[PDB]
Amino acid sequence: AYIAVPAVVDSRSSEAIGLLESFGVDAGADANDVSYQDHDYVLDQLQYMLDGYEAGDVIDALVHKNWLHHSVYCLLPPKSQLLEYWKSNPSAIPDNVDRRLRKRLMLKKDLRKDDEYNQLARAFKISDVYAPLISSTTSPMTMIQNLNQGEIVYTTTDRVIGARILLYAPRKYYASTLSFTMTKCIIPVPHSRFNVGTFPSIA
Amino acid sequence: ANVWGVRLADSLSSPTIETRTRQYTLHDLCSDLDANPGREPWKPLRNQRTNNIVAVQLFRPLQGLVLDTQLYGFPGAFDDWERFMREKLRVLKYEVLRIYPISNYSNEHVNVFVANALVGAFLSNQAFYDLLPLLIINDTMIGDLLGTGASLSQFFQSHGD
Amino acid sequence: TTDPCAPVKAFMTLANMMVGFETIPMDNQIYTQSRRASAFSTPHTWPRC
Amino acid sequence: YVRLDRDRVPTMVGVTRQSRDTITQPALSLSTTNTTVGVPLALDARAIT
Amino acid sequence: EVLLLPIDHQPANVTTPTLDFTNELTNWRARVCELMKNLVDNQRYQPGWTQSLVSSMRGTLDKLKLIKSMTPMYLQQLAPVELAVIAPMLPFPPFQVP
Amino acid sequence: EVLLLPIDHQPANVTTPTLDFTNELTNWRARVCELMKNLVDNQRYQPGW
Amino acid sequence: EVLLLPIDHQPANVTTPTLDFTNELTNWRARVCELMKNLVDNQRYQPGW
Amino acid sequence: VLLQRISPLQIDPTIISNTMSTVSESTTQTLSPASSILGKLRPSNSDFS
Repeated sequence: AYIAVPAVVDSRSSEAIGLLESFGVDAGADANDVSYQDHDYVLDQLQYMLDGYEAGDVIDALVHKNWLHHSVYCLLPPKSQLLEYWKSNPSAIPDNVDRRLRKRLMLKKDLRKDDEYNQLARAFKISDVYAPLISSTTSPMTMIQNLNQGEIVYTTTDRVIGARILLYAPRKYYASTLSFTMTKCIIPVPHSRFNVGTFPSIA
Repeated sequence: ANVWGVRLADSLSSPTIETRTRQYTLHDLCSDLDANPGREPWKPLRNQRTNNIVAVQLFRPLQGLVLDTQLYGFPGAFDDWERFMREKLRVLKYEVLRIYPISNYSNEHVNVFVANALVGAFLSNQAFYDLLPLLIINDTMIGDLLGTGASLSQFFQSHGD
Repeated sequence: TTDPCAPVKAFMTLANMMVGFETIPMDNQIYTQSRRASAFSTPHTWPRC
Repeated sequence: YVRLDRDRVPTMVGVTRQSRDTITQPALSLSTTNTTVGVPLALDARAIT
Repeated sequence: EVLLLPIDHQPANVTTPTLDFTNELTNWRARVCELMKNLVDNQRYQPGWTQSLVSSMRGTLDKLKLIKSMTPMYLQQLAPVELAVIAPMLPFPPFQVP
Repeated sequence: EVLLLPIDHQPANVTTPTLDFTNELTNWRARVCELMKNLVDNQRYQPGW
Repeated sequence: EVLLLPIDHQPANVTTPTLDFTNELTNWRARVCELMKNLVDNQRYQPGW
Repeated sequence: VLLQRISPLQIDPTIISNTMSTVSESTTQTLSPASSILGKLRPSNSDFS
């Protein structure tokens, strides 16, 4: 049972302060029945999204979010940087990658002027390996739908909303902003009967 | 009686008997494509003061000319136009006879819509090879044209039935 | 070259360059006069003209 | 090698190494127990000319 | 259930389109170019120009006539479909006169 | 005393030929592969290659 | 003992070769060059140059 | 799980990998149908629930 209230809610601060008591809710004795979500990162993500898009469509998309289902974004480096990161530590290449590309990537030799690796490099597309990609052009509604269905949503941009963003490669390859508030380290919760959040939903 | 200044005679008359109709066959189509001097799918129209041919009336086939005149690119004078049409129709006759031999399809019924569209497309230099398998009627003209779904679409569009 | 469809590709190369200047009748709406000459690779695709 | 005779243009080459359910004579099972063989190789017309 | 359009609509029959010049807009462009050619070749106008300029203008007009633009075909085969699929979910429904 | 199945069953025998088109499942695989040949045989449905 | 070729072969009769233009490929080159001249001299194309 | 632990059948994906054993031209950009189907099948994965 998810209940939305018109205030910012955090896991620890809203527990320490009597938020429900502030609104007028009677005391619940033991607090094991209620649990508070944290939406401050969601709010700053909302501001970041508003910087690019319009308010109305972002709000409409975020309405359809299920807060009782977990999912996260996986941020990938640009195409080239992904190629060098796979060239290093070659255990990272998934099975979906082409056999010729995989073997050439294991060349452990300077591949700038081989030109077969190079024509393969123009031929390569990230969407071939990873099916769900935001690609910085996806609509917020599609973002929310892909976040609702599934657990890992791959992306190549940081202007997303709805869930925590985890890096896929070491920070060296990423040249984007240092938004450490939403971006965690490259290497790696049950709900109570009542869950209190900020944003209402109709899922 | 008189109406708005148009005088009418004082007697009435009207036709009485209609002519029975005959179907259109492969021999008829081939004879039409062979524009013999005796019979042509066209008839000239002359000016009433200089007695000069200035226009021509088109029978069937040649009733499918729907594009711009520039695309067809016809000669100007009547005699040159007649010749031009004769040489161009000969090739189409041989092309259709390649697919349908006269010894097998002598008395089959042909689709008038498809015939007109084929002649028009060939004269306008368009893709006409797809219209050949629809030349011979299978059950009904309108049914066959309705069932194709995907055609050139500058001749036929299906809005359901 | 040993490709059996070489003569057709030679013909369609000029036909591609002359679209809108000179027109010829194709077979269908898929292999038109502006289709790349490299596509004409099988015997079934040889135009009637 | 054919020049422009489309009717004689080769379309496939196949090799067999097995037989089907109960057929023992190779001539009666060659047509449906073969593997097509062939590969295209690209050349540069800039160099050849 | 009817939308009117100021240009002729011809539904497409294939899903893989290629360049095509059998369009009313392409015909319009060709007619304009040939009219300008006739104006240049008029004998009351040509004597005031150098031969090289006349040749260059004729070549330019030919190139403009034969340019490879996909917009006239798009406007004939695809834009009406997009307008039709967009119309039913507009806050202000279409208001038209013939 | 019965147990329904969605496929046909035969007595157990380990000396059965692998390419036995009498088997329903093996026959199904062969038919599907044959159809795919007709789809790509004349390059009618694959422009842009 | 038979080897096929895609072009016509004519054995040479002298051991001291000299330039010759009676060949298939020489005729092929000449025909292509004459074709391009006809395009340049065409009444619909020449006025634009 | 019970069915898996009592049936003599064993699933070995290396059968598919061994039989393909084909390769395309280096310049050929369209990915050989062989490498394409292998990517879809993913023989390295061993989950067969």
